Amino acid sequence: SAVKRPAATKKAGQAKKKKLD
Amino acid sequence: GTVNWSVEDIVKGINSNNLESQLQATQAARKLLSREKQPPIDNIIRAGLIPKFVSFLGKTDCSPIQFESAWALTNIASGTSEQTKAVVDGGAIPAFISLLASPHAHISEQAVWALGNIAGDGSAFRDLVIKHGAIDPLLALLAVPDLSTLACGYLRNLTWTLSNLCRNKNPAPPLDAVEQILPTLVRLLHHNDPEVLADSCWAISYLTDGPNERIEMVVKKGVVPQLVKLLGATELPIVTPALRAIGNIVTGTDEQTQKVIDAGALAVFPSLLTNPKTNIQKEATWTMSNITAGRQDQIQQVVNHGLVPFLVGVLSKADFKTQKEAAWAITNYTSGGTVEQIVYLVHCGIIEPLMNLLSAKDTKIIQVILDAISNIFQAAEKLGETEKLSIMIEECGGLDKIEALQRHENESVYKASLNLIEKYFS
Repeated sequence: SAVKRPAATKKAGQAKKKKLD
Repeated sequence: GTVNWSVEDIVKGINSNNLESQLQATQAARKLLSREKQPPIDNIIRAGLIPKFVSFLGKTDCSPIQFESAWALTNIASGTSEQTKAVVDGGAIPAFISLLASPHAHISEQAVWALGNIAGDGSAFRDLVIKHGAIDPLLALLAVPDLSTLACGYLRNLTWTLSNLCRNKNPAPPLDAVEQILPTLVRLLHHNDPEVLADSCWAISYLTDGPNERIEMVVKKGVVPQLVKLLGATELPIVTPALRAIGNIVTGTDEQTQKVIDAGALAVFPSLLTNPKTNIQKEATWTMSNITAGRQDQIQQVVNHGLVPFLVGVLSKADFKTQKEAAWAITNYTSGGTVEQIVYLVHCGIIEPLMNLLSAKDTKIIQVILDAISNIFQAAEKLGETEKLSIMIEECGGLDKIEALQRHENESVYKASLNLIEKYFS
């Protein structure tokens, strides 16, 4: 009766990056 | 020269009929846009400069203005969704894709970067970038015998952009696009650069964040052993996504979970479950909770690797959200475990820290713990040992907490507690 559970929280790298130089 | 121009002066130079004047003004725009404190992105958009920048992307005879415009647009696309949309609305996607094949490495790289920002906005722009045919030319840039011959920054940008094509759900990326990208991703996952490894792990974490079928596509590529190796890396930016990926995989089938175990993942958990970074401890415990939701032979592996004492540890002392994941790990264990496995749990000292958590305000963890206690009693019933358990719970102040929970306002809680009391504490 154990069910698998997906992560409760989003986790990701940087979606967008600004080029400074 | 081109430092601290006003937007009006930039507009003046760009609207001149003079390519060199346009180049200088575009560079001036690039510098405004790359300043860390509030670059005037909206003012640039309002002045109508995006279409001009986009047209400059096509100036094959003037590579400097291609680069400057590519950089300027990259930084507008790095902003809010509305700002990224302005770039897409200006026709930038096909223009940047055409630039991937530039003989100028710094320009091809800038186009990779810009496409990364566009795709990174969300599933729709990601899918639109794919529809314009970005994957083929992107993969082609990585079609070399040895990745180590590529410039480091260049490789990192390509990896990051590919990770954005793997990112997001509702919907997840096109199955065919994922199949197309995976073999290159597997290669990048074996590279030696920490940033490339981190972003490759991110991409894998996105691809495994979904139904069993999506997980299978990744697992079939045989990357699990490499993920487990990266799980042991010293670089936190690598361990974080490696662990999320591994955790995602064990939300899948029992067979997919077995590959993680087979690859030696459990041996890393003594360190992960005591990791000084709170989020690592939490994600590792979450991962454990999904493994204990597995088959009895998988629960036995958790036992064999000596991980039950570590679960007792986390339940005893940890950030509360981590303790919550531990509670789940225990309830899942007690749900699927044999009598002997459950008894072992009690022998390791699970009862006291489990009881102590009943003082938590969180209604869900209370339900989870009461379920575990019910399961443990069941095992005890089959050994005629309920009395000795009842006493254990009473000795650590557990009975007091369960008794009070009869007064709990939540229905299922004051039900479950009443049931325990009237059945084992009479």
